[PDB]
Amino acid sequence: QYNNENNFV
Repeated sequence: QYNNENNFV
C-alpha cells in the first residue's frame, strides 16, 4: 500500500 499527498500553493 502506497499513500501520499502533494499540495502546491
